[PDB]
Amino acid sequence: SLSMIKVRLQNLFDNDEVALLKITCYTDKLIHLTNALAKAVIHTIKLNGIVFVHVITSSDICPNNNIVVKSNFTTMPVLQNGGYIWEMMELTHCSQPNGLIDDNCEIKFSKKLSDSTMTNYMNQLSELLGFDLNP
Ligand SMILES: [Cl-]
Ligand SMILES: [Cl-]
Repeated sequence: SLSMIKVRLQNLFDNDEVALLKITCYTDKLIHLTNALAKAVIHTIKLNGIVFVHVITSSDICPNNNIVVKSNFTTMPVLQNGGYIWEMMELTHCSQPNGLIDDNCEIKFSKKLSDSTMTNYMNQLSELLGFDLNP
């Protein structure tokens, strides 16, 4: 009853920096996870061993954080402490969802903010980076 997804990512401020996000969830929740990620901005925070992955989605259903059974975040190179925003380059559904995964990050789902200050921030950032964060 478990499914596994891996998402390949590249840093919008430095395309040489890449990351892999692996998530396991119950198969009946998989559709909510993929729909959420399809309409999502990916923002991460790192302070030493503590890593937070923010999935900020414009999907109709923003899933509950409890749909994640395990999550792993690995980067190349190893990143300095700080905050990051990522482009999703690839999404893969994996055979053998029960395989080993080192649980080393916390996933936080939230809804995109309709507030005009945040909208203006996301639109100007989109123009700076040449990538539409608010399509
Ligand atoms: Cl949707
Ligand atoms: Cl602003």
